[PDB]
Amino acid sequence: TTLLNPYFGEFGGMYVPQILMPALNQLEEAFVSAQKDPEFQAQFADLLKNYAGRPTALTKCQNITAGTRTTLYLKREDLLHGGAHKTNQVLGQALLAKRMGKSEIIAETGAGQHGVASALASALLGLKCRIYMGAKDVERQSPNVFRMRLMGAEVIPVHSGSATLKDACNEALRDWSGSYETAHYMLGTAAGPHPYPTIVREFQRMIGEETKAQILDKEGRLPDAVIACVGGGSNAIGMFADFINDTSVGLIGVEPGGHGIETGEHGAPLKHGRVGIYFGMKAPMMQTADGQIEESYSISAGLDFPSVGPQHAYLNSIGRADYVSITDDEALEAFKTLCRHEGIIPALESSHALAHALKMMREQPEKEQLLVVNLSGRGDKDIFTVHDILKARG
Amino acid sequence: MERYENLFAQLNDRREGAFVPFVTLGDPGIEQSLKIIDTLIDAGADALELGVPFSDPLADGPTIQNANLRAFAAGVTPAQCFEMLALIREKHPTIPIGLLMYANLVFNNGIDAFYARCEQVGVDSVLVADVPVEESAPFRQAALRHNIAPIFICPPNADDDLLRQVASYGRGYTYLLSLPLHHLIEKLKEYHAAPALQGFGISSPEQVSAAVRAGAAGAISGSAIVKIIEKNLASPKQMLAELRSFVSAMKAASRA
Ligand SMILES: [Cl-]
Ligand SMILES: [Cs+]
Repeated sequence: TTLLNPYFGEFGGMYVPQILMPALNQLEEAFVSAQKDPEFQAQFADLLKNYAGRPTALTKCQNITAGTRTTLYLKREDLLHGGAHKTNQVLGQALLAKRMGKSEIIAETGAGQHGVASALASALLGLKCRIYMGAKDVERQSPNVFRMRLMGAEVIPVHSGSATLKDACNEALRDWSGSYETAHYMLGTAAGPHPYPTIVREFQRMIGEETKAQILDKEGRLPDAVIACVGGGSNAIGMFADFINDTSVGLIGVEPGGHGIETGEHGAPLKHGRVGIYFGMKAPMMQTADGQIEESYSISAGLDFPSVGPQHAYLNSIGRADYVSITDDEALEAFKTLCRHEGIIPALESSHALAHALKMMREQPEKEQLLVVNLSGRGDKDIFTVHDILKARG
Repeated sequence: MERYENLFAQLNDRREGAFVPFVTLGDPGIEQSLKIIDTLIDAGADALELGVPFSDPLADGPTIQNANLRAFAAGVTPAQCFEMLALIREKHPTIPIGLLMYANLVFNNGIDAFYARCEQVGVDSVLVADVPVEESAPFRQAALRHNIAPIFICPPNADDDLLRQVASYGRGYTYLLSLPLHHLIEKLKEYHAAPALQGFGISSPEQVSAAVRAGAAGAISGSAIVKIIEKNLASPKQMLAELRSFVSAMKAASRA
């Protein structure tokens, strides 16, 4: 059947139309052999080092923790080429596509960051790239659409359904069912049918590997907790993976709380959704009582995925990792604080992680604790959104 | 009840193939849908394949995506579909009725509970579009426990191990998507699979005749019927007359 386990406990699987199963089996086999292939590993490491900018810095915050016993470090995936952690895994997947003899790339995108990342990896490696985007998201992210077009990607708007990310996830699958002979489906997060939750984790796991070596170098000990926001789960599982067996290290994922869990307008499926089956996996998701799939809501477009990676649902169930939520307002405050005190503009996505670290520090200011936040991207893309909200308030 | 065995037994003594229209339940309204289905049967459909509107039908093309949107606009819910299924079955005791489902609607209130409810309203078979045979065990076990036939799609890219799983696991009929066609039918009857219905791009009477002559027990028109509904949304009476003319023409073609 498969070479690797498609399930994490009870979550995961390969819930796709029969016609896509050979494509997933081909992909899993190519991934397993790429992972045992020193030549592939060296090409991948070469691209990450000399093209994307790895290793990224681990910055000790100077000012933000003043008057507490917290020491806060930031893993600076905002300094990665493209400005977000997504770049790591699209380079790996593009090298995989070439290894399989594929020449075309399919990708879905909502906020546009995965579409930009897939377009730049495709231009670098000589792959023709077509990108599906919900027409609601096309209208609202015309900067990112221009970027993709500058990089030679074909952008295709989706009006099906609610014309957002989830409906882009569907039309990419339809395309790939016909075109997988020559096309690779470059999924954007650590979710979907096996083997994608495993692949995206392994192509993001250097975040945690570097963090561990960097924190041991600087502080001589492992952190008390590493904290990362969770839209689909790729940046969080990439930070977590190398600490999973270090059972003294807290693992904290932060889901978007939106206007508040109690309002119903949030994007926290792991803690406040319900297990269902969609997008090729059994996982917690945003759904109605009838079993229809809703959208997440968050101020940060990048946490818009209405489900969550199945390895996260597994880690939660066994108690290895804890998951919390942070509202729009808490994230906005963290955005402003990092700007004013450290001179770093964080992505509104990453600001949810930082906001929870600030909560831990402020609620117990005499607790000694060593925290690492995964700063998954930079916030230049969010300054217009933040500006308008702050004008509308005063 | 074994409606499929009875259907095929009579069809074979009359050397006919089966003609099976697909239609989305509640498209474009609940009452108009109920009249569309009564027209399809009366014009000669041998069985029915019915979709329950789902938010994210990732295995469907645009014609069915729009059919779901029309039904959602009409307020159709899974519960209202089951109410409709009980009515249809009350009017038409012998026609086989198959459901095309997505896994989340089957999983939502419990897999076993879903198949119990199908048995209650008299549904004969269930195809779950996004459950491959490799993941099917809890679905087909629940189906068999409630006397429901689990339907599996045999795709064009099928290898031999898939044919053996499809032949052992399926009941009622095999859903054929378009390796030479004639060879697929022969391997399937070699492995004693449920009778194969060809279901890829069946649009004209000539395609129905080709499928039967090629060894398939019949044909499913998977979207040509929904196109007729889409074409004629403004004129309900022209909609039913076009549906009547098309279905009787397609069903005449199955008489080889
Ligand atoms: Cl560097
Ligand atoms: Cs989420």
